[PDB]
This record gives sequence, C-alpha cells and structure tokens, in this order.
Amino acid sequence: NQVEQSPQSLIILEGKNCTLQCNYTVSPFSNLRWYKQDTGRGPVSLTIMTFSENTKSNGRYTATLDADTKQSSLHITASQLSDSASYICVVSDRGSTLGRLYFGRGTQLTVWPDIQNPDPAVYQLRDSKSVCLFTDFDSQTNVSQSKDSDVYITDKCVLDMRSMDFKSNSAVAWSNKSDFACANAFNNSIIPEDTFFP
Amino acid sequence: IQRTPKIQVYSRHPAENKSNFLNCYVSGFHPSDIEVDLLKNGERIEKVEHSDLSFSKDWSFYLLYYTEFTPTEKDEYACRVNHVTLSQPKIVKWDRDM
Amino acid sequence: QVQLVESGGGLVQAGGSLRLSCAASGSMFSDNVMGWYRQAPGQRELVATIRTGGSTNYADSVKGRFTISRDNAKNTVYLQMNSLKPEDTAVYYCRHTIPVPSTPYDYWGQGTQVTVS
Amino acid sequence: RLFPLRCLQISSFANSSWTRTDGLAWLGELQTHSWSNDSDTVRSLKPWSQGTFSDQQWETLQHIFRVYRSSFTRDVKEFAKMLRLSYPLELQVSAGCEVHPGNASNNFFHVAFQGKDILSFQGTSWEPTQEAPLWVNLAIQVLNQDKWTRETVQWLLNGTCPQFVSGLLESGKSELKKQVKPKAWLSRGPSPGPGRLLLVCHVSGFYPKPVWVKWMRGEQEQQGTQPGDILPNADETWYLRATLDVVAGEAAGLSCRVKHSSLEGQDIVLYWGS
Amino acid sequence: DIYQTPRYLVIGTGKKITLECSQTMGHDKMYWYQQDPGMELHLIHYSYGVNSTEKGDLSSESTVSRIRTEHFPLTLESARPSHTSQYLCASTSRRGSYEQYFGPGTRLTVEDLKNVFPPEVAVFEPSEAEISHTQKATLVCLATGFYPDHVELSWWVNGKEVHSGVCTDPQPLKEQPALNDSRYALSSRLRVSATFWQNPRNHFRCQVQFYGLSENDEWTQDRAKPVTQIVSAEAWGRAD
Ligand SMILES: CCCCCCCCCCCCCCCCCCCCCCCCCC(=O)N[C@@H](CO[C@H]1O[C@H](CO)[C@H](O)[C@H](O)[C@H]1O)[C@H](O)[C@H](O)CCCCCCCCCCCCCC
Ligand SMILES: *[C@@H]1O[C@H](CO)[C@@H](O[C@@H]2O[C@H](CO)[C@@H](O)[C@H](O)[C@H]2NC(C)=O)[C@H](O)[C@H]1NC(C)=O
Repeated sequence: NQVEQSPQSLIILEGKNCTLQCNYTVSPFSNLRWYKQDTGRGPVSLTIMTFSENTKSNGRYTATLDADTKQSSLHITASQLSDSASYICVVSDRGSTLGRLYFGRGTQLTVWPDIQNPDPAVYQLRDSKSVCLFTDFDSQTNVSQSKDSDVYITDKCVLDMRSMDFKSNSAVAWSNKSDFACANAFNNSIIPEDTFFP
Repeated sequence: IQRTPKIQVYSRHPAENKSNFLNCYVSGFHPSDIEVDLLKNGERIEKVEHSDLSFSKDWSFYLLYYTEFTPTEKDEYACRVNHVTLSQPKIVKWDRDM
Repeated sequence: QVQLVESGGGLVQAGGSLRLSCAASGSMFSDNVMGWYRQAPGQRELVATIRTGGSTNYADSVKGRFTISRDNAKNTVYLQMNSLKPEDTAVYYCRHTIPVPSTPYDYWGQGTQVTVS
Repeated sequence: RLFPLRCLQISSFANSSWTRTDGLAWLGELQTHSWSNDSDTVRSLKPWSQGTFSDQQWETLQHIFRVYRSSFTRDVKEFAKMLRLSYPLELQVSAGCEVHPGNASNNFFHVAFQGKDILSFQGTSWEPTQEAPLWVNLAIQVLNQDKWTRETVQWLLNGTCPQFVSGLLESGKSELKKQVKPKAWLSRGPSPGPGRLLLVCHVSGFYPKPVWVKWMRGEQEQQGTQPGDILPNADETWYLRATLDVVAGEAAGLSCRVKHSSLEGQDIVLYWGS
Repeated sequence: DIYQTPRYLVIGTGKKITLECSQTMGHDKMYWYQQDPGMELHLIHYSYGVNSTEKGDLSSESTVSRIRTEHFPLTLESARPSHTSQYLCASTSRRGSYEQYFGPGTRLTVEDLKNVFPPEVAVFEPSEAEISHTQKATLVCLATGFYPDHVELSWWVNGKEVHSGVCTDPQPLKEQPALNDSRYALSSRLRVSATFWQNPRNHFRCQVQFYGLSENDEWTQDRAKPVTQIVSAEAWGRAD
C-alpha cells in the first residue's frame, strides 16, 4: 500500500525506550501525522510535521522524519504503562483542506512491567453464594486457554497501585462443574515450579 | 457574462490566381470550445494547420487557422463556427479584394 | 550540472570550535538554499538553513551554538562551529538545493567528517 | 522596448468525469513553449527556448508543472463540491514577471473564472478581486493555509522568474532584434455611400507588431482614416487594413502613409494609382 | 468539544439507524469513519460545508446528511449484520494545526432479540493466604450470562469511584467458543493493602452498566425486558 507501517506488533518492558517506524510511497506529500488510539476510544493527534519539520516532540514522545528516503520513525523513552495502545501513521497529500488521508495499517504495542521481586502463587476465595486465581507472575511467563468448553481461562493483565509503587500481574480461571480443581486448571500453560499454592 | 465572438478573415498575399495561404482570426469568445471549419465554397479542407489558442487581457480567447492553397477567379471561401452564443453557425465569406 | 566543494573537516576535543566551507558553480539557479546535514552513524539531520538572502533557522541542539554566513558573490557559504560537544561527531554533508521538495536539483557534496574528543 | 513574460493556462471542466488542461507561454509577442494535457513535458519550440538552463535546470521545472498539472485538477474537482458550483467550469490563469533596467523587477499572477478574473497574488498571500463574489472569500482562506505552495510561488515570481528571462534574452537577441519589411498594396472597397467610395490601405507580412498608418493627401492626415485591429499570420508577421470614405473627385493626390520600424524614413510611398 | 451519541447501540436487521454527532468548535468540515475491530481505518463520507454531503472510497448504503454545522449525523435505511463495526465522527479547524479532532466513537451491533442477556452481579471476597503472604488483599468482580458485550464496569469504594489498583480485562470472552449468538463473560480484579480490607468502615461496590434495549422496543418473552440498566454487586470491608 501507499503507506506501510512497521512493525505490526511489539512487546516491551516498563521503563524501556523503543521506536516505531513508518514508510510511505504516496506522491505527492505535505505532512506526516502520528496518532495514538486508546483501546476502545477515539485516537488522538500527536505529531503534525510538515516536510521541513524533521523532528518534533510532545512530552516523552519524539518522532523523526526523513522525507528524502520517505521514511518516518517514532521514539519514546522510559515506557510507562499508560503508553500501551495502538499507533497509526497518517499522511496528507495536501497542506490546505483538500488532502486525502493515507492511514497506515496500524501498529500496536504492549508495555509490560518489570517486576524485580516475583512470588508466584495460586489462591482460592469465597464466591458469596468458586474461582481460583493466579497472580504475581514473571511477565515473560506465558499462558494457554482451556482444553474443554466447560473450563474458562482468561489471559494476563497488570495492575498499578500508585499509592505504594506496586505493579503486579494477575490471571483468573474457573468452571462450574465440581471437578474444578485449581491444581490442574492451568496445566495447558507452562508455569514455574517455585509457584506455591495452598 | 457571455461574450460572443468577432470573426475576421484575410489572406497573406495579394493574389491574382499564384500559390498563397489564408488566415481566419476569431477572438472575444467567453467559453473556449468551438467547432471551426474552413470551407472551399461548400466543402471543408481536411489538410489544415492551426495554432495554439490564447486569450487577451480581458481573458477573452482568440485563435488563428491557416492553410496553403491556390486561389481562383471562380471559387469563394468562408469561415464557419459553432459556439454556445450562436444557435446557428455563423459564416464569414472572404472578400478577394477588401 | 553543479559544483561540489566541501572543506573544513577535522578532529577536535570537547568544547572546541570549527569553521566549514561550501560553494557551488556552473548551472546554478539564482535564489536557492545551501547548508549542511550531519549523519550520526546509524540519519541526516538538518543543522543550518542558508536561504540565500532570506532569514534562516538553525537546529535547537545547536541553538546559538553554531552560526552561518553567506559568500554573497561567489555564492559560497561559511559556518562557524563553536563550543563543540563530544556527542556531536557525525558525517557532515553539504547540500545545495532550492526550497521546493523532491526536485532533481537536490545536490549533495562528497561529505565531510567531524570528530570531537 | 519592454518584453513581459505571459504564461497562459487554460483548463476546462465540462463534467466531473472529463477534463483537459493545456498551457503555453508568450514573451512580449513570441511563443516559446506548448504544453498539452497529453504530454508529460512542456515543448521547447525554439532551440534556445530552453534558455540558459541545463537539461537539469530545465527538467527540474518540468517536474514541478507535471506535478502541478495533476495537483491543480483535483483541487478544483473537490473545490466545486465544497462550493456547490454548477458545472461546467472554465478557468484561465495569466502570470509571469517583467524586469526593470538593472536588478529590479515586478511580478504578477492573475487567475480568471468563466471569463471573469477572481483573485491575484499580492506579496506573500492570496488576494481576490474587489469585484469578486463572496464564495471567493472563503476560498481565499483555504488557499492561504497551504504555505509551502505560497512559498513555492514567491520562489517563482520573486527571483527565479526574472533570471530565466535574462537567460533567454542573451539566447534570443538575434530573433528578438529581427525586423521584417512589410508588403503593402491598395484595393477598392464597396461604396459606403453615393459616389463616396471606400479606399483600402493594405499592409501584410511585417514583423515588429507596432506601426502607425494613416490615409493622407500628400502630407494631410485624413480624419476619416479608419483602420481595423492588427491581426496575426502563420510565420509571426502580422497584417492590417486601414480604410477611408471619400468621394472620387477628392482621390487626386491622396496617399496612404506607412510608418514602421522595418524602414527608417523610407516610408511606403503609395499615392492613389498603384 | 466534539460529541456523538450513543456510545453503544443495538437494533434489529432491516430497521432504520439512529446515528448522531455534534460539535461545539464551529468547524466547517466534519468526517465519518468505519473501523472494524483489530483492523485499520476506512473513510466513507465527509462534508466540506453545511450543505455538502459526499461519498467516500467505500461504496456503502449509508445516508450521510448535514443540514446544520454542529450536527453531522449519519443515517442508514435498512440494517444488515455486515455493518457491525465502530464509527468515528471527526472534525478539523478552518485554520492551522489541522489536528484532526475525533469524537468519542460509537459501537454498532445488529437477527433476533431473544438472544439478549443483562449480566451477573458477581463480587468475590479475597483470600487470607494472599493477605498473609502479601500484606495486601485482592478482590475480583465477575459478570457472565449476558449479551451483547455493551458493558461499562466500574468499581466503587465508599461512595467514590476508583481507578488506582484496578484491572478490568480488555475485551470479553464468548460463553460458547463456536456460537455466533454466544453470550460473553469478562473478569475484573482489584487489589488493595490488607489493612484497608480489614477496616469494616470501607464500602466496596462493583458496578456494571448495560446498554440494552430501548423503551419502545416490543418485548414479549418468558424473560423481563433486558433494558439498559445497571447491574451492581457490592461488598463490605472485613477483618475476616
Ligand atoms: C510564474 C512562474 C514562472 C515560471 C516560468 C516557466 C516557463 C516555462 C514555460 C511555461 C509554459 C506553460 C505555462 C503553464 C501555466 C503555468 C502556471 C504556473 C502556476 C504555478 C503555481 C503552482 C506551482 C506548483 C504548486 C502546487 O502544485 N500546489 C499544489 C500541491 O500542493 C501540495 O504539494 C506541495 C509539494 O509538492 C506542497 O507541499 C503543498 O503544501 C501541498 O499542499 C496545491 O495542492 C495547490 O493548492 C493546487 C492548486 C494550486 C493552484 C492554485 C490556484 C488557485 C485558484 C483556483 C481557484 C479555483 C476555484 C474554482 C474551482
Ligand atoms: C489528460 O491527461 C490525463 C492523464 O495524462 C488523462 O487522465 C487519465 O488517463 C489515463 C489513461 O490511461 C486513465 O487511466 C486515467 O483514469 C485518467 N484519469 C482520470 C482521472 O480519469 C485525461 O483523460 C486527459 N484528458 C483528456 C481530455 O484527454
């Protein structure tokens, strides 16, 4: 297509810095726009660089541009958790209010937390008139989902307690039938042996 | 907002009868597409050479059509044009004198 | 058809100061722009807008640090590099082109090297 | 002794599906380049039509217009939708620059719509006609918001335009200073009244457009001497006819006087009898 | 700012479409887009002025109208399942920093109304093993048995909403991995320090907002009308 974006999907850690690239073939050219779409919300305008404006920054974001090679990049530093969304590359082939807009296919990233002290464990809690949970996992450790439709298994998602600078993983799985044993509810997922579960 | 044109036909050489060519000048037409034909006393000339259309300070167009020939004591020539400002295509016959 | 003269390269230590040369000739083109682009090994960045006659704009990383000058005859350009920083080492190319993009008139010099110790 | 540059642009839009854009350039009174909607290049008619610019100083320009040709068309296609303009559409654009002695000059850029000009270009921003419709005003806003274009144009009127002219005069002085001797004769016109006849003075095949011609009785300029409009020809040498209504008995000693640069005082002596 | 209603909506196939949009910045130009989830963007219509309404590269059966500068509502005559996506009114300023401004967006879903379900109340008190080993207590809320997935989950502590320490799952999961009418199910967690969970003076509320049926839509089934209502399940702080 007239605007190819790279890479499709990328995963990085909290506090790291990485880059997002964008390559376009559109003739003509007027300006370049990097946008950020909150998951399930309207995307937001960030950098609006004409072809003279090579670089521009809004906060912890800093995009670059080389029109001679028709190539855009996007540098962010010290990745926070809130940075996780889908990112787009938009070009307008006019400068006035007549340019057609050429969106890139869109990239999406994930900033995982780097947890220094991991204590993986599995607990069971009351359902106030049934579900076991697993938490505090090495973010690099991976999960699979249920073998049979009777059993349900979610995926990872992290949480932040800004009051005490705590950021920890979490995961949940359950079923209805009485055969629901928490010891084997995760066997499809490879988990470390240091996991202690009551 | 619509100007109709003004046609003028003339020859390059004062000919007796003496290869010469002829020119038809049209100007002051407010739109720009017109059907034009030089007619040898009732019939058109396929082999013809024209120039590049322009307009004047008032943006009123003008153009010139020329063609080489050999004039007669008998035949008559004219310049025909169909424009939006004319329902009927106006013709201007050439005076071999003035 | 243009002329490519880049001169003024060398090695320096931190906090140094240099001056660069660039001119063009032959099939030239009245109002134009010259200047330089540094390429840190990796990426050519603007540094100096020349805008023959027309007011200009430098780079923020060198805001006030570096300053240019126009030959104003030989259509040559001089740049005064001052208060150099160690990280400012890169390949420095001279460019002469007009302020309209994507033209075949975008000529690039042979390239000059700058190293700060 | 002035030779202005007139770049002419013609672009017709009958319906949304079909359009053509052609253009050319006049210097003073001479054509140098033709450019069709069919050709990806502007045609240098003269060998010196390229001026002083090398095939790269030249092609560079061809790169702009070729893009400009494509660019201009969609704009107006979408322009009309924003402005609800009942088709068809006829747009004309007159532009160039003209030099003053030494290193001073002035430029221009006049655009016209349906045989009525709309806006011009003043300084560094678009300005409409004082007798222009309003929709033009909202259009004036939109165009001023594309600066690179605004800059791209000043770079042409201001600067690059006049240098190229200088790059042509040295290349075209021979053709420029050329002069062509007219060919004059007389003929009878049909009588405009009883007895009073119409005397025609013919001039054809000359070069430098400007000429003064009057019917005279030896040295007496005749009021009734009426002439028409100067008209062209194929090889760039023009033609003209001057007339006069007088009675036959007054045709004795009358003469048509011809004054043009191609002869210097050896005026075309034509009394009534040749 | 720029407003478009409603965030979520559901209707029957072949019926007429209510799509609205509003703008308080006086911009002349507005947009409409179509994005299917996980895919890129697609333009469909636009208006350069008050009386303009034009079609985009995608030929569709939409009814883009604009008679007002503020309202740029899109309409659609007959409904069809292939239309299910997200739609984003947009706007730009008449001068400078053409920051294309976007509206919040609307989620669209359209065979039968007997497939609609309100979700389950669901709160879960923590585990002591976690409180003992971590000095912090984790709560979790669960909503199941519902259709469609137009849901707004929100935790509520002592009368106030909270966003510090929560983690609602990003997207729901179907009750049946194969069925197209399959109801969904999601998980939402929350973890606080133990000392807080002990204190009984703390109130905890997991609230879920469901954007269900209209007020006029004919409902006849064994069930009650799964209207747009709020399914909240609460809890109290407990020192065991
Ligand atoms: C005067 C210059 C002297 C040149 C001398 C050359 C002599 C050689 C022989 C010439 C013979 C042929 C003569 C043909 C007639 C020549 C007309 C010259 C007009 C040149 C002005 C425009 C130069 C090209 C600029 C252009 O293409 N603009 C483009 C591209 O812009 C995009 O791309 C650019 C970079 O590629 C920029 O980034 C820009 O921001 C972005 O939006 C921009 O999009 C413009 O809006 C497009 C139209 C421009 C014409 C404006 C006319 C306004 C009046 C029309 C109103 C009609 C209303 C009713 C419908
Ligand atoms: C003017 O020239 C352009 C291009 O040179 C013509 O438009 C295109 O012609 C190509 C021919 O292969 C088609 O594939 C494109 O679809 C045409 N473009 C459009 C927008 O339709 C145009 O037809 C020419 N004008 C005239 C009057 O011949």
